[PDB]
Amino acid sequence: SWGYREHNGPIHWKEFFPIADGDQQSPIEIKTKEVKYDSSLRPLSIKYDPSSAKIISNSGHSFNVDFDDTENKSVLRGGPLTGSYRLRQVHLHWGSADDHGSEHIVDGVSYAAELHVVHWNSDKYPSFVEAAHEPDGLAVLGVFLQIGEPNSQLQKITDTLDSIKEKGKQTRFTNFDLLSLLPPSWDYWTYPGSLTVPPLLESVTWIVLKQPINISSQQLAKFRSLLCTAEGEAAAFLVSNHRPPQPLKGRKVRASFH
Ligand SMILES: NS(=O)(=O)c1c(F)c(F)c(S(=O)(=O)CCc2ccccc2)c(NCc2ccccc2)c1F
Ligand SMILES: [Zn+2]
Repeated sequence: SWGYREHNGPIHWKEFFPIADGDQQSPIEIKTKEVKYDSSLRPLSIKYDPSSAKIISNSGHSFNVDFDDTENKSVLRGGPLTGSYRLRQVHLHWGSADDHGSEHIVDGVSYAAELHVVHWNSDKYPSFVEAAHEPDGLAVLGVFLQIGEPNSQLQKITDTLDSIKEKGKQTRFTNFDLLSLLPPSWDYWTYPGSLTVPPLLESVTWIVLKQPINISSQQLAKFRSLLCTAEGEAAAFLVSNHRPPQPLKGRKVRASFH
């Protein structure tokens, strides 16, 4: 029963998930003056098939778009990764107001929201759930969202939100154009970290894109009408679902670009 309310939110997660105070926790603050370009990163390769998307659901902590994950039709390769990481899921973090809501923060700048694209190493591991317990098991792309003119590529998502208002609701979601949610430039920072939700496993290679995409205020507010509660339960709203940055504790952040 972890969440982002007073009693169950990020400050208390260490109570049930001791790795919360680990050495490779996410998200982080990126201090660009201390980041080093790395010419050894390969081009990032994103191959995504809209037909791989299957369902969207309200997990109680965000919406999750889940992808068919026994095929290599949608994979992330290149960059800092060895081998092929299979697309598993997309979800979004925001705050209760537009001025902050991202998980990563760049030279003290906090965007309105942050989209995460979760992939796992099917070249080494038998399932997403196994790969989540391995250091090179997961790769997550982060995209920032900044308040600006509305983004038409969010429509397929926002159109489904009334249907998944309560925790545990789901609805069919295919032919999703994920590629078009990414910004035009894919320059990124990368570092070793963790899931930003319980169980907070340290199995993620983060790839955080420098260029934000837009969202309007009116679009972002729709996400905050989702509930963190199930049907028949006193309603509570998911107005904020972002973890604060954790300390780098010795890790260094690399950049794809100079
Ligand atoms: N913030 S994040 O991008 O790190 C991330 C993930 F990488 C991730 F894989 C997930 S998850 O839905 O696949 C659940 C995490 C997990 C992984 C392996 C074993 C157990 C749990 C969520 N979170 C969305 C979510 C949270 C809770 C319940 C259902 C979905 C998630 F938020
Ligand atoms: Zn996330």
